[PDB]
Amino acid sequence: NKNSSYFVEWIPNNVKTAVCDIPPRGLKMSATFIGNSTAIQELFKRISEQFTAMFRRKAFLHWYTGEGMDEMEFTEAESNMNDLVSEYQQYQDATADEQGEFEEEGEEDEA
Amino acid sequence: SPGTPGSRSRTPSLPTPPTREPKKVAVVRTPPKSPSSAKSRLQTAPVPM
Repeated sequence: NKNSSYFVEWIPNNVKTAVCDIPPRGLKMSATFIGNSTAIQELFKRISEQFTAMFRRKAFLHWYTGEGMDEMEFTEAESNMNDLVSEYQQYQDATADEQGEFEEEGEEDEA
Repeated sequence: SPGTPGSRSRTPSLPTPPTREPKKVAVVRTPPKSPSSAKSRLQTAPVPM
């Protein structure tokens, strides 16, 4: 109710609960979260860049073609990672609404 | 060369070391292998009506 700006409007009631009667050894009670948030997209935004920073100069790469992979393999693997940046970006701020009925105006254009 | 009567001194003077020579030496040879890449992405979620 508080963190409404942190949930996704087209997935109602965002929780899977489970509850075991049995605590840890010595603990009264405890909790364990799992969350799947678009907010982890930073990792993939940085590592595809920290890797790009290497491929732009082909730095260290000869240790890796040194085991018989191809110079293509690492671009394939960054490009697999770029599409997963689009994957987090496409559910960011997302809506689910009617088609050909509308096209968007905001409230002002000028900064 | 003209000079004193009788025996005169017998002097060679050809300097052994090489002169100035074509060895400039300091030229760029092997820059590290460096490709630029423009890159692109296109968001592709489910889009029904």
